[PDB]
Amino acid sequence: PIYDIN
Amino acid sequence: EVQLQESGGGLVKPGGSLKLSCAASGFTFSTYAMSWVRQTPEKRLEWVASISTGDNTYYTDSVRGRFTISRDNARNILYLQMSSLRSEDTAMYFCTRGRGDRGDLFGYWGQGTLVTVSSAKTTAPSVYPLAPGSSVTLGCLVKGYFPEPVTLTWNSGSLSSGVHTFPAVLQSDLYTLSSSVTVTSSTWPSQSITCNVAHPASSTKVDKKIEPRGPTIK
Amino acid sequence: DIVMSQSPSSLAVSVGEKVTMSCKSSQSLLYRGNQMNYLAWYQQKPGQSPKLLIYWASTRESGVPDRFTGSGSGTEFTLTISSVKAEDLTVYYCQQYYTYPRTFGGGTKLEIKRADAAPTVSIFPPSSEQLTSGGASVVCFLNNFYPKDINVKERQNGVLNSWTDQDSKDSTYSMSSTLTLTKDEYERHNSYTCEATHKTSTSPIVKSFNRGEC
Repeated sequence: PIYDIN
Repeated sequence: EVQLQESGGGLVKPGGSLKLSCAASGFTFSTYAMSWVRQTPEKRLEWVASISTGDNTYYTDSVRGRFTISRDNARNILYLQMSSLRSEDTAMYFCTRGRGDRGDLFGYWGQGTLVTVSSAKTTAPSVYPLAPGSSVTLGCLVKGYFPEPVTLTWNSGSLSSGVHTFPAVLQSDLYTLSSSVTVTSSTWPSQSITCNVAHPASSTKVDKKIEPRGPTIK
Repeated sequence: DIVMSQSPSSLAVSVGEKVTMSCKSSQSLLYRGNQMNYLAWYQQKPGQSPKLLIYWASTRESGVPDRFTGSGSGTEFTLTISSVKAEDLTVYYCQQYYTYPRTFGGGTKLEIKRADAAPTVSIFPPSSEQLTSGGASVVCFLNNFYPKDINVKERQNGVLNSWTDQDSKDSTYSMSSTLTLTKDEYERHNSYTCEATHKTSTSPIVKSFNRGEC
């Protein structure tokens, strides 16, 4: 659960 | 082979006292006139004091009596004792050596030591790492610290270009600095990247490894 | 306290063109006894200490690019840049040593002209360690662009900012943007954006995120 890292 | 090094700067509260020192190397220290020039945060320059080869001392009007310029020809050091300081003294202070051997003409300068004079306490910084294509960019942020001088590096100062350290911005008596750095996507995670920050006043060196954000909640 | 004065404080030259500074004096610095002018020039690349450029109002210091020349005399001196490079980005000062209370001019800054560029934006949510200690701050990084005039941004109330000194290498600027906040208030919203409005961009350029915790 990071909402898009990359 | 003509080096000059400021020392002993930092911070004192209004009315206190300081003694800047400037160590020299690479010339017969005695046979040259020397000076001190400060640069206000306005970025305007101001001559402070000069001293000839015959120990004659010369000062500007704003700092008479308070500041004292002195030389030690035995150890090749040039001091600037600064007692009873107004807020006008808040400036970056350089030691100079005479360009020739006749006068005080500012030919060779040191790097400059910072002297901020205010009441606020010496507070250590807070180094926060920043983490998120084809070429990634990591960041580092330094919040809450007060004197001015801090030195942010990357991987113990091994990083090339792409770095863009931004100047500190004081607000409510706490400087706040940030910095960027860009590499390739194939260059990061695999290779470690650490944001190092030095804050000489609180006498702290802080290293912060830049790791990607974690898939953890509750 | 002899007063020095320099003409156009700000400038805007391009590579290869001519540049001329002017340093006016409030008292003759030319001693008849030696027929010598007591005035010098200095260059201070931003972030460094100044270096002695011209002295005796004409002599170039040993190791100075020969594209610099200093003429004028008495109470009106000048510094000449024939073919300006990109490494010559700074401000220039003129000193007098005819008399004590040694004085410097107000200084003449100079911008350089390159082709307009687009700002690379990169946005970073607050660190895991910042929220735990209380407070949180968003950051977006504007990097490498010729027009230092660009507005970047939905309620921007407690923001900070910072600018680089124009790159001596590639004649470009950069910008930070510290959207500071607290811990709770960061969680109670979700509209986090950084848009740019440039000299090349009324059709804008953005870089945003939806909060990592959603």
